[PDB]
Amino acid sequence: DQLRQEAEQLKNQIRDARKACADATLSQITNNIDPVGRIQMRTRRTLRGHLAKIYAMHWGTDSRLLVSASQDGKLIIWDSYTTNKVHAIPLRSSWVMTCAYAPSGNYVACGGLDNICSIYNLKTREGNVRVSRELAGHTGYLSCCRFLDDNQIVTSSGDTTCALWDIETGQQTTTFTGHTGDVMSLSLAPDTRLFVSGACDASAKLWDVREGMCRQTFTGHESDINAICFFPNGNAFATGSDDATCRLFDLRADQELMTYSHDNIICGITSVSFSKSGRLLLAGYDDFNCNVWDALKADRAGVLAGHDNRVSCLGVTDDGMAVATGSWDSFLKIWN
Amino acid sequence: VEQLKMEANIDRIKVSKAAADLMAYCEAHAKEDPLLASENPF
Amino acid sequence: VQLVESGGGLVQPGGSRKLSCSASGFAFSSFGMHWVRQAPEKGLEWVAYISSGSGTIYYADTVKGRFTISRDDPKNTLFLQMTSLRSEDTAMYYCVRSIYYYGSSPFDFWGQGTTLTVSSDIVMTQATSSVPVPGESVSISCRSSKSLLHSNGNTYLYWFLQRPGQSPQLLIYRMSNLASGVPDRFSGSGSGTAFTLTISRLEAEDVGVYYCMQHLEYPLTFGAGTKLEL
Amino acid sequence: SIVIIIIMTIGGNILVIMAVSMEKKLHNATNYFLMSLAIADMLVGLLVMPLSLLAILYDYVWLCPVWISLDVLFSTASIMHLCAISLDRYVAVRSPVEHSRFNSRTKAIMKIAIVWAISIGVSVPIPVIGLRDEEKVFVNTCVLNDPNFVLIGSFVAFFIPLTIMVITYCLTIYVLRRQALMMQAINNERKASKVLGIVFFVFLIMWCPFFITNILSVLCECNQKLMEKLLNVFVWIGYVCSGINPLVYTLFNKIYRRAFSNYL
Amino acid sequence: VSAEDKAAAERSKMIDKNLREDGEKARRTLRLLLLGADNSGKSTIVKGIFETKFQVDKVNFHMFDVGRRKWIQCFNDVTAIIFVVDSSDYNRLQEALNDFKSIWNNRWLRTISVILFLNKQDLLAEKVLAGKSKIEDYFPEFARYTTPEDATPEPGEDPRVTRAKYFIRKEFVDISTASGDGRHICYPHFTCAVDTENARRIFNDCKDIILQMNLREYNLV
Ligand SMILES: CC(C)CCC[C@@H](C)[C@H]1CC[C@H]2[C@@H]3CC=C4C[C@@H](O)CC[C@]4(C)[C@H]3CC[C@]12C
Ligand SMILES: C[C@H]1CNCCc2ccc(Cl)cc21
Repeated sequence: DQLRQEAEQLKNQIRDARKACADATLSQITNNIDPVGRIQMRTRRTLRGHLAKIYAMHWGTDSRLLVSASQDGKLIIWDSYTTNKVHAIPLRSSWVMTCAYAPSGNYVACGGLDNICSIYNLKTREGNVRVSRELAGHTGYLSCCRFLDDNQIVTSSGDTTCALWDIETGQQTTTFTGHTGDVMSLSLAPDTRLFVSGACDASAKLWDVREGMCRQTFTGHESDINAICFFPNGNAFATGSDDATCRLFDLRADQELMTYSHDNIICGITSVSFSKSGRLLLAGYDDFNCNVWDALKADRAGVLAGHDNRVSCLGVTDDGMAVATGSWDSFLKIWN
Repeated sequence: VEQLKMEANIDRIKVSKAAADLMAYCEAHAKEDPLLASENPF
Repeated sequence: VQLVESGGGLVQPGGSRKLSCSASGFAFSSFGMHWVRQAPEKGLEWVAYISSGSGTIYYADTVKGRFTISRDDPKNTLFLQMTSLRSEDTAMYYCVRSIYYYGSSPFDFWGQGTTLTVSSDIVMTQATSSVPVPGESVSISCRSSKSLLHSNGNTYLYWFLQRPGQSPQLLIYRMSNLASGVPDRFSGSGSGTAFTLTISRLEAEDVGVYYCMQHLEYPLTFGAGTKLEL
Repeated sequence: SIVIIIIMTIGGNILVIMAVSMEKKLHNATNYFLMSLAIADMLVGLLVMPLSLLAILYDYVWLCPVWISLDVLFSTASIMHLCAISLDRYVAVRSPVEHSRFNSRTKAIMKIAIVWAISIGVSVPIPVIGLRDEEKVFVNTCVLNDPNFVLIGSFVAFFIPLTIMVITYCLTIYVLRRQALMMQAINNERKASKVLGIVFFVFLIMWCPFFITNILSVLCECNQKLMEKLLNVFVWIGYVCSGINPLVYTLFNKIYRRAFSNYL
Repeated sequence: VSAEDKAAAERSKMIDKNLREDGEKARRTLRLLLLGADNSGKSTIVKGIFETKFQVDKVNFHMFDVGRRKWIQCFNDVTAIIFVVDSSDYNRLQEALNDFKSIWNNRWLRTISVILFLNKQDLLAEKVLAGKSKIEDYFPEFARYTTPEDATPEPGEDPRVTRAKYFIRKEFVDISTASGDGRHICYPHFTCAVDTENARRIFNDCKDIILQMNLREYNLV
């Protein structure tokens, strides 16, 4: 009875504090910046072999190797330059929803509705790819996983929690609680110190890996958040949701900066990704095409329309010379 | 209650400063962005 | 990872004999195999190659029409059929494992070998018979007749070390890549048709003969060999 | 005057061909065959129709020994396409689980190869005999006189496909009637019967009289003047049913209607 | 190109062949999704994710039981959905109706037919015969409902359980007829804890669905 009033007073204090810093907007300082113009991208390679909808994709650190996941129960490693296949990995469960590639190039991880994250060893003296360890402990389905090193991994699930794991022992070291809905997307900072999670409660939180405490909470969306991306400089968020709206958040101003939307878009957003320099913003939509956005002007610079179904994956190479897309039509495309 | 109190104790800066920093970062590395024939590996 | 060869013995000229090899400890069906022959006073020589899926088969220019190579995946065995043997065929035969994909090591493992007793090509050049020499630096060089640098950025030069009483062991593949299990004291560099091998600090286990090999076009060619005597 | 039917046939074949590529989202196994039938109809309209009009205008000749062969080949190809479509419809609506397992491009390619191989067999000897026997192609003036072809190839071209089509239609009607005894599930199984009946009766009406007249003009001789007068007008009915098959097989799916409305 | 690139191409071709071979077996199994609330008897209709397999007349079926706003998106390729409702508990029928409305009108299942199972008919019949609880206590409109003249009751059934059963079936079906525009069909059925014929119903409904898809494919409808 008494704590609700205190919580409301604290929320009002935070709202008043945030409003005091809104002395300018991006739409006003960028009036002296020339537009990027029209950007044309064309298909350079087409990857065939998958027999089902593609759900997950991740680039390697060498800008040549690529991993994809589909509902056929197999994981394929691609050579982007020659289209030759390198490895094919059978899965113990066919309902896979995420995949990841180790920065050292030795391991790949995946998971899904079985509530287990599995790690595969890509370099063995036998020549076969074998399972190294299975991570159990979540109660809901697994939505995303990202590597920190060969021994630490961060996972997100639909039971409102996030966790930090020790691969050597398979024991959970820190649990992150505070969400009220299913957690969809993760994004790991370049400095491997903080990570960001979006959830179905239309809120996003910044977490401290070393301490396990939530630092900031952001609001503004009207529905579930499906994708979160990280600006290269470590001080900005990029989020997508099912209300056909994208938002830009800053970790120092603690408020929204710019909104990306258009009257002709009435479909959901499935993925968000950045270029190296941060000038271009890429997003996947349910209209069977992908849009190119200007992050500093909220304009539309281009569109990719080579798919025949929903776009589910989107990624950029570390050298910035290619973009890969995935759709439910069982095809992958490399754009340049 | 505790979470809101902890979140209230944040040292904030102006939005213009963060936006100028974002613009400066975008301008600084413009020449290194290949998306913005003899060099293309594809 | 273990490779065992069988067969061999004494034969008369004009006869025939068949060789066999048993593989275990690895996924045999995913690997390609080579047979390499070494004579007492000639060095290493390439004989034949069979692909993992039995797709392509290659033979040396001195064995065409007389030698036949076959594969048996369900039994994890290799076979080499030899007919009309000559006096020049008396030598030791080795079995080598190879796998080809991006970033692989195609000459990582060598067998033990068996003994058989009877009664356009790129030239790889080495010229030193013995380098007398613990704790000192040693540099060994090789020279090729044609450039080994391909347009894709890769240079196909391989290095092997053969200790007394032991099979050749891979040290460097593609001129800069250190093989697994090798200490970091070995390094290599070069460009075009000139190549060098450098050892920072010698030990008692660094005694043997070093060989150079190219993998640009078939047939595969080996060098004369440089002996390091401590 | 009558040249209008050529323009309509060409336009319909072009519309059918275009409605498969640009529209996309079309299964190959069932829509690539319609492109082949449309191409056959277009070749009929381009290589057969304009030349008979010249003969009508002149009432004489000028040609014949290759024009006859081309007409026969393309008509046989069209009829074989219709028979193959009927057989495929029956196969797809009887045992339905298996057809779904079978559907692939290797069936469309096989069907196209078989129909085009069968179509060419009957037209090869037409110039071979004609160029070595003027009387076989000119009488008194371009008409195939030889009974050794009229009384042999006509059965293979028309009379066996007719039996196959009628048997297929009867079996399919019975199967569709039987299934409904087990609601939108029942209402949809009657429109199919209606469309099948319409298509079969259109085919039978358009193709039946000409072959009967052509057989009677040979085996019943009977005033030859009346027979040739009837053939002069019946043969154009066989030509008319080349721009109708590309339509009657098309304008019943709403997707095709929308594509035709937007394109035209 | 270099020899290693040719060997890599051969390995890629073999991998492509092995992928192509495996797809043939996948397409020969039909997939089903099972949804329902507690006490409905889901586990007995055919007796993270629970799975079961059964075969009727040389056709294999694979049924998935999860455990709904998010994971339902990955089941948009299934042949049919099975929904089970308890027909002998009047207090919770409105929840079942709301759940059916939420499943029927989902945007990701707009092309999937539904097989609807109304379970536990014996308990409903016993409750109606006992007369200790009346449907009108929760559904006022039932007092004005009359048995249709085209009803086909099972012989020996009292004409007081047929009215209730047809009332429940009507209350469920009227939602299905309000939307869909012919793209999908509902297949109501009455079942019980001891019935074994449930296997044939799924096979017949799936065959009908495939027949409808084939009829749509040939531009006949
Ligand atoms: C020249 C004419 C008569 C040839 C026409 C080709 C006919 C015979 C073809 C076209 C489609 C074919 C069917 C396509 C699918 C299958 C696969 C499997 O279920 C068994 C055979 C079956 C059912 C085929 C039988 C032959 C078939 C009916
Ligand atoms: C002589 C002709 C009449 N006109 C062209 C069509 C055609 C088709 C089949 C056959 Cl057996 C004979 C004929």
